[PDB]
Amino acid sequence: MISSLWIAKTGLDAQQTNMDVIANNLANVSTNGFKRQRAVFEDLLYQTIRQVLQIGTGVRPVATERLHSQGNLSQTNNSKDVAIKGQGFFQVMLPDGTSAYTRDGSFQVDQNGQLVTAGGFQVQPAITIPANALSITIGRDGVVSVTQQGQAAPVQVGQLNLTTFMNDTGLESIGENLYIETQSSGAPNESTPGLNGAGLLYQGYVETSNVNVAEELVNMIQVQRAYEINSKAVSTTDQMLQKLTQL
Amino acid sequence: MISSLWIAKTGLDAQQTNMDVIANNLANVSTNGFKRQRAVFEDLLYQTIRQVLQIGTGVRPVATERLHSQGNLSQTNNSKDVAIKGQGFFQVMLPDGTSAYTRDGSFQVDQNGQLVTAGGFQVQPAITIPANALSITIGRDGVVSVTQQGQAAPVQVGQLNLTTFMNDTGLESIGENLYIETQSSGAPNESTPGLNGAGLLYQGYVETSNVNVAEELVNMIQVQRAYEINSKAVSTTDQMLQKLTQL
Amino acid sequence: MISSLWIAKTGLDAQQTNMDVIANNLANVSTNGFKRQRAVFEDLLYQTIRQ
Amino acid sequence: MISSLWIAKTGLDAQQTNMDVIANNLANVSTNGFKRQRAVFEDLLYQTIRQVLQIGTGVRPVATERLHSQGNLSQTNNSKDVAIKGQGFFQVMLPDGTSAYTRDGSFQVDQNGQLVTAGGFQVQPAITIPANALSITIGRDGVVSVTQQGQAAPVQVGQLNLTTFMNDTGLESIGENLYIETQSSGAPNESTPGLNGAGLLYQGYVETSNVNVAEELVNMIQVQRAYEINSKAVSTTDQMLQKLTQL
Repeated sequence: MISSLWIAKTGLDAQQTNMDVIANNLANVSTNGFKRQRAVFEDLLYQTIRQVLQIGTGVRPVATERLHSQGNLSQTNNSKDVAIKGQGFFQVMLPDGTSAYTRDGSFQVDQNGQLVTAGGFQVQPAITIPANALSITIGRDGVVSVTQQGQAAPVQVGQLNLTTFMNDTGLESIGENLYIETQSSGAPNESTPGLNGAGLLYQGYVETSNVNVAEELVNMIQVQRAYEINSKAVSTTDQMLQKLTQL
Repeated sequence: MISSLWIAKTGLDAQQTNMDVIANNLANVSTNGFKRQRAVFEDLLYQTIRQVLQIGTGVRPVATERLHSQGNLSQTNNSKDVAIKGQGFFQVMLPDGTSAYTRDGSFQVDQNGQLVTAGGFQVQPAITIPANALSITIGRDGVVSVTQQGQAAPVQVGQLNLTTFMNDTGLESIGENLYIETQSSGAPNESTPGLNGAGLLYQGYVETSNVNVAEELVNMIQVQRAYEINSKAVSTTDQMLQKLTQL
Repeated sequence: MISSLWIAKTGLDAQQTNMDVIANNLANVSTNGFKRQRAVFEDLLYQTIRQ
Repeated sequence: MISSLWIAKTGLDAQQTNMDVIANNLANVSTNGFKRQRAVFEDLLYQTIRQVLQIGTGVRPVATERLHSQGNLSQTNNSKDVAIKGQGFFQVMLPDGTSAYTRDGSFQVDQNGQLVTAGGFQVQPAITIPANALSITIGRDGVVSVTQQGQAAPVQVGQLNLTTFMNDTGLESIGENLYIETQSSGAPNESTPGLNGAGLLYQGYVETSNVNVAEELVNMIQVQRAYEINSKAVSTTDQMLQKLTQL
């Protein structure tokens, strides 16, 4: 009755949410530095009547759980492309003054010669970009050691450190592969790149998504199948309902 | 339901836009002084319900992002062909009075003896072209030091400077490999060629497109494959839809 | 999946860059006092999960 | 049901990981001093119910297992190229102060006249490189017996020993054909080259990868075929699934 009603309901929304999770987890290929999520089906409190006579409740997905793994990467060969071998996150300023974190390989200049990224999102710490800076020879740990015209020297026009945290599951994607520090994110530490969990700067390259598709295509197929099996359970429930409202 | 609907929609248009981007990025070989674009897939705001129970949205391509790299170049050996070693952009007048910028190696004369390009688009600054000017010995920095008939001297009949900017991503192709100054383009500076980021004049030659094809052919293949995988996701979604409208 | 995608990508661009390097290294005969270049294929960081 | 689901899953990821392993094992030709890896498919615990009524689980790849064999080598004839006949590993300093190990044949000088390699990675022990050192006559066991201008003698400007270990499978490639001592790597011993497993210095030459391709091309073909056969197993499983959700 109401038992099969709510049980079919929670199986329906569990399989629906699983379908939406893997559906959003297949379309996010070529998202830069991306870590993919997945739901975990878990029960609820059971209800024992007598020592063992229980009831049993719950098939619930708890939450979508991230997978912080370095995905595929591409050899792009541009000075405005920097990947990070291993871990360590970037630190860039949002234009409202707040910070941001990412794994990005696409940075630009504004009209006023500052270093920004993603079409005008300034870095942390900020770097002014000249026009006579011919070559851009970036050090592995933030040393923006460019060479200007008439200046035959790798002039360090900027120094950058990498921010590390304690639980990157608490970090949340806040729009176009950006992250900010949350409660469960951990404590920030812009340590020197190459130490304390931070990687180094690979100039010329980008990071991308850790999206394994064919495994999650099998997951799509089996979640569709379990959605249809929940539909079969609803069909049997409503067949009993119509045969008993005939009764 | 609507979740899988919009998710399949944005994966569909992301892969479609990627296919169109690489499709337009393969046909533009032999375009002179050309810098090729590419889209970047990026998420949107996620939606946390509880400290970590999120929702997650976005696979969006942000924009097509240019790659300002010197492509292939050809040895053409004509005085109306001038390439630029390195950087520095040309400055030519549009016939409505406005300026234009390019990396061109094909310039002409009008009926009235002025220096134009691309079939009647005047240079900046303008140069009058005589008829007794036998040889055209162009200096490396705009010195149009031609030698006229009866005048055994490299008569400088024109001086040209090269315009530099601050963010060439803001420059937009405004028709037949032309560019004009935009907001994000940077500040113009027609400095002497050979300094402040400007190159020199290579008389006899042209610049061309930075189009790497086989890498982007692999990109075409994988975007076709991901388009088909999004089609498989739509197929599973609609199979659940038809089996549940059977229910 | 993405693994074979990027692996085929970096093998493709490595062999392409090698082809361009030897291609530019064969046309530069009779260049005066010239010293020729060559690329060196090298790995990246490996990723150990367990000893 | 779930049995065929997880069995198809582990066969799918086993064949996928095998495909990625041989795919990364075919692109690493001309990597210097390289030893190639390979996965090993192995079962899990079986589950006997009665003395023999078992269940049986596992097709798992355990890990990628290196093959420490000397590959192909090339006659390069440069004093900055040194191969090692047989075994024995180099010892070079990483710029953070830590050591490194390799089989390299490409070493350089810095701006400040020290001996480095790979574009500025100093050797262990460090050697200062003069400018009047005309010829570089390297001894077979680290004797950098160069001859300086005005000094008609093989002046030993450096001595080098070779580091040996106990299990080179524990050594891990830490970026651009470098290695460092790990737990399973063994104990280091920079013995004299030519003894205790160490080879000698072949000035003029390099070592390279032990990549046999056509055998591993047959491996690529058969892993593709077994991937398709796992796909056939998934197809039969889902055909039973759809014919039984018809039931």
